[PDB]
Amino acid sequence: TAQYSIIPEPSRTELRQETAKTLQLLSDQEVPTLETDAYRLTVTPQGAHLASGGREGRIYGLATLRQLRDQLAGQPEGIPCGVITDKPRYPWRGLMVDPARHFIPAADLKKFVDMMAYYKFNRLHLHLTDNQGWRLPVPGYPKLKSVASRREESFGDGIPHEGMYTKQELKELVAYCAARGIDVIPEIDMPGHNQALHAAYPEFFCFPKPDMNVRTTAGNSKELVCPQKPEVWKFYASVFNELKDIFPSGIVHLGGDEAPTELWEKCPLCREARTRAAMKDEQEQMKAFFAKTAALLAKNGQTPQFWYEGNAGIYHPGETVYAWRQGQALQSIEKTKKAGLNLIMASSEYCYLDFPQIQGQRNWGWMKTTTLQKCYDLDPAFGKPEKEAGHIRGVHAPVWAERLPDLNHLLYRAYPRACAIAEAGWSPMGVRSWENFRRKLADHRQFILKRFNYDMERTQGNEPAFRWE
Ligand SMILES: CC(=O)N[C@@H]1[C@@H](O)[C@H](O)[C@@H](CO)O[C@H]1O
Ligand SMILES: [Zn+2]
Repeated sequence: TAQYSIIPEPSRTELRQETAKTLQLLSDQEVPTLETDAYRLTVTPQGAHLASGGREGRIYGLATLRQLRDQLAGQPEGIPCGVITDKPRYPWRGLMVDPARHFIPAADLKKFVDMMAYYKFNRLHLHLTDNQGWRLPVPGYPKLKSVASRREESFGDGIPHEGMYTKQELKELVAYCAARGIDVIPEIDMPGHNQALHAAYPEFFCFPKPDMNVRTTAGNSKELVCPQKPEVWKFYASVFNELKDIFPSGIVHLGGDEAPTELWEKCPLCREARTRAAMKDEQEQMKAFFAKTAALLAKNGQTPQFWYEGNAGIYHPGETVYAWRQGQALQSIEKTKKAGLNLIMASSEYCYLDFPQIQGQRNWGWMKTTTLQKCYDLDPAFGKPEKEAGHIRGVHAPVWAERLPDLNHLLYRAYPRACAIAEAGWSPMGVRSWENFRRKLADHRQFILKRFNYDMERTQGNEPAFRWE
């Protein structure tokens, strides 16, 4: 029967037995009887009444009101009256874009931000640096622009790809997201994922190779910055100061996935440094490296985030890690609870949106299929109650862009599974069901077509064409 098609599903909906043909905002109050992230929207035959506990809840309420107006535009007979009392299950609901692999122009970022805000996402994670490119401008290091932001091709396509954001563009993005209720989280991978950095500044590395080029294929790089060189730390101080000036969130994602340490083992500087500090192997050196980086961030008033590694030992209680490996989600939950860490659920089994969403679509020889229903199966706590898994801050979906060269491909792979991620991050389990979500997404096809002029229809053969083989 008559109901709302709001994604994510509100925490409480009470429908009433008459129809409203107008959603004109008649009242808009800030009330202390709601949490700062909660709202109450009342639909009456005369219009809508919005109450919110704060600016964040008001932004969420306006998103819900937009979805209601999009529904009303398609139902000339009107939508049901009622009362929506809403607040999120988790305070962290994030998407990650990967401009390092493929640069994303500022206007495409604005469109992406608008779409994710329509679904009450509040975290935007920028994977700014990797082997295939460096997108963060740092004063005093212009080769990052002239070398590390340009690559000759991508997987042998013979087409150069390049791009780097300006400080002004990044501050514009920050203000844009803030106006839409989204905090921006930069990621600067270290000490690895630095082939582009090595192409730009080989003297930062244990074995400088002047012929090093920015990587044009996937895979791992053995090139780690040398922790013994003072210019490395001067450079990272400069990077962190730029991040402090640009991104007010004060959160810096350092990557932190297990790096191959063969070159550290061979490095004469690092060899004598390990001997001098009585370090047994290169994992103690990695611990010392991350301790130094964390001290630097803390002196700047910044806080680190990591891709979780169970037996890394580089973490301090209170810090935040991401669960990402296939089938390690519950183990990561329990390990972080033991170690006093906070956890963000980004498990590749449910949250990696670079994987094909329909079986048979391009998998590039390794990607498994993550359907929309599979995605919606995601419970970030994995059956545990909030009183038992209170250290879980929320959900995070990465859209890795090795094979996503423009916004069209990016949005094709990101949606509509990002809607499922949003509902998993926002809606309590009591109001979640695959049937309701499927109905609502069927309506949201037209909602998105009307509001963003974007086509969310997904068939096996309607994915935009690629240039690779
Ligand atoms: C920390 C880490 O290893 N992240 C990788 C990322 O570099 C890669 O682009 C993606 C491909 O799906 O897989 C992730 O696991
Ligand atoms: Zn070294």
